[PDB]
Amino acid sequence: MKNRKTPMKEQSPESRRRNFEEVALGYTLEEALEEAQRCLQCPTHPCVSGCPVEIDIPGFIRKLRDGKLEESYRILKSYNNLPAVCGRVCPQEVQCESRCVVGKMKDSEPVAIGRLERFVADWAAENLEEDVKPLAGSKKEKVAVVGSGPAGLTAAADLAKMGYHVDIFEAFHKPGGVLVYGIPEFRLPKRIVEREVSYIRKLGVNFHLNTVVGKTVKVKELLSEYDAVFIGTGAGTPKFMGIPGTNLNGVYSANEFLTRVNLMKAYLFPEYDTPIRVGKKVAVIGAGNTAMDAARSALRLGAEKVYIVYRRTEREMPARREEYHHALEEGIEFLWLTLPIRYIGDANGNVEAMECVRMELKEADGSGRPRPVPIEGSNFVLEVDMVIEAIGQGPNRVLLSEFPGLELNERGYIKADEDTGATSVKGVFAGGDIVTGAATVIKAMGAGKKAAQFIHSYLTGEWNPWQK
Amino acid sequence: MGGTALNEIVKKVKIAEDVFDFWIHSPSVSKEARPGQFVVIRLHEKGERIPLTVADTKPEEGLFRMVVKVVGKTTHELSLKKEGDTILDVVGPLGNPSEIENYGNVLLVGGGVGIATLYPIAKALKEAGNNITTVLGARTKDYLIMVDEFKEISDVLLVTDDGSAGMKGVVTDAMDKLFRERKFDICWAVGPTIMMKFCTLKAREFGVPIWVSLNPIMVDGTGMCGACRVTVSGQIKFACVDGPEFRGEEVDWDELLKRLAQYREQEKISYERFLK
Ligand SMILES: Cc1cc2nc3c(=O)[nH]c(=O)nc-3n(C[C@H](O)[C@H](O)[C@H](O)COP(=O)(O)OP(=O)(O)OC[C@H]3O[C@@H](n4cnc5c(N)ncnc54)[C@H](O)[C@@H]3O)c2cc1C
Ligand SMILES: Cc1cc2nc3c(=O)[nH]c(=O)nc-3n(C[C@H](O)[C@H](O)[C@H](O)COP(=O)(O)OP(=O)(O)OC[C@H]3O[C@@H](n4cnc5c(N)ncnc54)[C@H](O)[C@@H]3O)c2cc1C
Ligand code: SF4
Ligand code: SF4
Ligand code: FES
Repeated sequence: MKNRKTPMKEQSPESRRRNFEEVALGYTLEEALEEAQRCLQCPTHPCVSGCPVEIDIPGFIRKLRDGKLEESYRILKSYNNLPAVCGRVCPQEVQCESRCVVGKMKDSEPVAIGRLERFVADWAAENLEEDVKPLAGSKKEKVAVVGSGPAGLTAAADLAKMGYHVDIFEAFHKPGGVLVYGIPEFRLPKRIVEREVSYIRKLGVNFHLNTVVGKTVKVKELLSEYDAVFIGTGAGTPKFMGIPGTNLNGVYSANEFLTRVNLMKAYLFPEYDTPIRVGKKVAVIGAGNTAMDAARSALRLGAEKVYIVYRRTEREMPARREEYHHALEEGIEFLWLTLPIRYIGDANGNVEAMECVRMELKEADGSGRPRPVPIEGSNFVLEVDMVIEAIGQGPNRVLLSEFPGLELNERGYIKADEDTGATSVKGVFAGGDIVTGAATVIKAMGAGKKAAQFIHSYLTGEWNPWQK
Repeated sequence: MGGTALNEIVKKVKIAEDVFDFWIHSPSVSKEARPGQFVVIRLHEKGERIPLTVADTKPEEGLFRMVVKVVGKTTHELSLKKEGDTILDVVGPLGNPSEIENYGNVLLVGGGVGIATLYPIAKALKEAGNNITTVLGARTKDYLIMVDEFKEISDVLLVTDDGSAGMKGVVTDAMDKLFRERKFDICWAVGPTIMMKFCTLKAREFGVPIWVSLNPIMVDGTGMCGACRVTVSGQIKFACVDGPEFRGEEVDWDELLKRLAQYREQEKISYERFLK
C-alpha cells in the first residue's frame, strides 16, 4: 500500500551525537538512479511550481536516469548557482517536493528531488572541474558586491561571467555568510563553500575579506569608484527578548554561539584558540533552524540534556523537517507553547534557571504566527546552566542609514523591485535576506542572479530605472 | 621585492615586563582610524579574534600603533611575533569614535594598558585646543611600569605607584587631591573595569562627568553577536557598535566584570602555549 523515498545512508545516532561530521551522507549512484525512477515524468510537472527559481526538475532527473550526469548538472546549474547547498538545506517539504504527484498517492512519499540535486552536484564535484580561465574584466566597468553570502557570491559569479570587474567586500575572514558561520558542518560541509568560492575566485572576482564597508572603506568611496553596487549583507543583527537575566553568564545570542562554534570552531579547542562555555542542561529559545542548529551543536559539545523552548506548537514550527527528525533522534527535547519570563543566576556567575508559562490559541495571527496568549497558573521553571536565543534577527540599519535616499520598509528592510532588485538609489541593487527578511538560501541566490542580470541590463544602457 | 607587506609588524619594542608596543602596516586602519576606535585581530588560522585599541596612526607611511599586555596565548603569541612576521587577519578601525572638541580644562586617568588606549583620545583633545592634566597608575611596586615619555609632552604629569615620581595608593587618591584645583568640565577613565568604576564613583568629590572606555569579551566586534553586551543607563548596548566609550554614571559596572570572568578557561590555552 505504501510507496516510500529510497532511504539514504546516515550516520549512526549514538556515534553522530558527539561529532560535527555531515549527518546525511548522500546517495550512491545506484540509489540515486533507483530514486530517479520514481519520477513519473509529469507533463505539467507541478514539482517545478514549488521551486522558487523553477528548476527543470524532471529534466535533470531524466538525464540522470539516462546516465548523462554532466548534462544533468548542466541542467541544474543553469537555474541554481548553489545546488549542493540547496539540495542539502532547502525545506523541500514546503517547496518542490510538496507539489510532487507521487506524494498525492495514499500512504506515499514524494520524489526525493533534493537528495538528487545534491547527488548530481556532489558527484560532479569529486569528479570533474571546468576551464580555469578568468572571465572578469572584459566589460571594463566596475561593480562592487558587499557581502559574500549566497546573494553576493551568486551575483559576483554571474557578473564575472558577464565580463565585469567584480570586487567583493566581506566583513569576516571567511566568505559564505550564513553558509560559513551560521549553518554547522553536520548540515553543510564547508568543503563545498570553499569549492564554490574558489570557483568564483578563478572567474577573476577579487574578494576583500575582513573588510567592513563603512569602516574599512567608506560608502562614499564605494559609490564614487564603482559603476554599480550590490548589497547582500543579510539580516545578521541580533536582538534579545530583554527579559530579566538576559545579562547572566551562560546567556548567548545564537549569532554568538553559532559564530564561536561554526566559524571559530570552539568545539575544536585548544586546537583553535576560541573557548566556549560549559552547560549540561542548555536551553535554546526558538524553533527555527537557528535554534535547531544551536541546540544540536550544544548537544555535540557534550551536554547531557538539551531543550527546545517554543511559544508555539509543532505544526507552527518553521524548522526543516528532516533536521527536526534528526534532532529528535539525537535526543533534543521540545517544550511546545513555552515562553521564558526571566533567567536566574547564582552567587558567583551562572545561569541556573528559567521561568516559563504556557500559551493559548486565542489571538488570530497578528504578525508572527497566531499570537499565543499566556495562560495563568501554568507558570513553571526550567533549570539551566546555559541559554541561547534563536528568536530571529534584523537588518544592519546603521550601514543602511549611510546610504542617502535609500528607502526602508516598516521593519527596516530595503525596498527594492521584486523582479529587478533595483532600489531607490541610482546604480545600487540589493538582494537576499537584507531585503526580504530571513528567508531561504535559494531566494538569496535567485535575487542575486536577477540583480546581476539587471546590472547587466543597466551597465549596457538597455534599461534604466533611475530618472528625475 | 624590497618592500613591506599587508599586516607586517614594522616595529616591536618592549616597554614593560609584559607589555609590547607594536607599530604595524595597514593603510586602511592607518587612514580610516579616529580616536576611541579599535581593531580586532587574528594571528593565525587557528587563531581567535581579539580586540585591541589603535593608539596612534601614521597614515603617510600607513602605520598604526598597538600596545599589548600578555595575559594569555594570543597576546603572548603576538608579543613573540618577530619584526617582519605578519598578522593573518586585521579588522578595523572598529567602534564609535570619541567625542572631541575645544572644551575647558580636562583631566584624564589611565591604568595598565588602558593608558595606551587613553593616549589617542588625549592627543586629540590637545589638537582640539584643550589644556589637560593626567594621572597614571600601575599594577605593582617595582616591575610592571608605565609609559615614561608620551604623556608628559601633552601636559603636566601626575604619578601614582608604590615607588617613584608620585603618590602610592590609587588613581582615585590622585583625584580628590585636586580638591585644591577641583578643575571643571569633563573627565576620562580607562583601565581595568574596577578602576574606571571607582573613577566614576569619584563623580562624588568634584561632581564631575566621567567618560569611560569599556573592555568586554569580543568575538566579531562588528555587532553581529552581542558577546560584548553592556547595560547603559538602563538599556542594552553593544560596546563594539555603540561604544566602547560611555558615560561612567550610566554604565553597569558590576555586571561587566561579572561577565569578563565568563571564560575562566584560557587558563588552558595559555598553559599549552607556554611550553618551549
Ligand atoms: C542558523 C541559520 C540557519 C539557516 N538554515 C537555513 C536552511 O536550512 N535552509 C534555507 O534555505 N535557509 C537557511 N537559512 C537562511 C539562509 O542561510 C540565508 O537566507 C542566506 O544566507 C542569506 O544570504 P545573504 O547573502 O542575502 O545574506 P547573509 O548570508 O546572511 O550574509 C552574507 C554576508 O554579508 C556580509 N556582510 C554584512 N555586512 C557587511 C559589511 N558592512 N561589509 C562587508 N560584508 C558584510 C557578511 O559578512 C556575510 O558574509 C539559515 C540562516 C541562519 C542564520
Ligand atoms: C575595546 C577593547 C579594547 C582593548 N584594547 C587592549 C589593548 O590595547 N592592549 C591589551 O593588551 N588588551 C586590550 N584589550 C583586551 C584584550 O582583548 C584582551 O587582553 C585579550 O582579549 C586577551 O588576549 P589573550 O591572549 O589572553 O586571549 P585569550 O586566550 O582568549 O584570553 C585569556 C584571558 O584573557 C581574559 N580576558 C579579559 N578580557 C578578554 C577579552 N575581551 N577577550 C578575551 N579574553 C579576555 C580572559 O578572562 C582570559 O582569562 C581590549 C579589549 C576591548 C574590549
Ligand atoms: S511531480 Fe514528482 S513525479 Fe511529476 S515530475 Fe515533479 S517529481 Fe517527477
Ligand atoms: S532548489 Fe530547493 S526547491 Fe528548487 S528544487 Fe532544488 S531543492 Fe527543490
Ligand atoms: S562583539 Fe559580537 S556584537 Fe560586539
